[PDB]
Amino acid sequence: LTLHYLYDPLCGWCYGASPLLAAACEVTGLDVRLHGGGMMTQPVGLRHYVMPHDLRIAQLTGQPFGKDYFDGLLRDTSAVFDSAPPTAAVLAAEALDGLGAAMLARIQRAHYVEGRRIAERPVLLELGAELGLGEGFAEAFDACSGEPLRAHFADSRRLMNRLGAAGFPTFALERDGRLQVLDTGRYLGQPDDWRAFLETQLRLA
Repeated sequence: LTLHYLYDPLCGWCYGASPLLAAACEVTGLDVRLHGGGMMTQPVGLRHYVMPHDLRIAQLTGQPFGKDYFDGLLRDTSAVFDSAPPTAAVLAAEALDGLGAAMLARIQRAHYVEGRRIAERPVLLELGAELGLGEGFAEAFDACSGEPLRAHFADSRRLMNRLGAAGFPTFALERDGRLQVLDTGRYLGQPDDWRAFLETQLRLA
């Protein structure tokens, strides 16, 4: 069994689903694969699209949003919402240390809690160093940011296309060569339910 997670670092609902990714990573015998879709590949001006979503996301999922995000990053004219650099950082952490999911969560925290500029290479390198990747992360990030990122987006977008998925987050469970899109909305805010659902699917197999 493989859980496929179609995400984007700058998708607020994916941040709402961060507890579901974490709980899925705890399911013995479940493989989890990340697929970054390249949603925003917009300078802050951009804010009307996000902030009303965010407090709704918070009230449904309990996920936290920091004052430095609400009154800092979202008020920074020079902030750039670009999905490509943070996705390359996820790819690099997975390539270098198998820490893609941990890097995604750390990146979302840097954005939504700490108000940091996750489109910026020094910010991403600092997150990698916080996770113990300082030896090799800079060069892996630079390698991943070129053609590998482009090939990754293409793969993710055709997968999403083949599933009819309108957007992110999308979770799809693979069993014996079959693919089933899961009802992620039913599980937002219920990570213990989600873990048990995945355990129950393993038992039913």
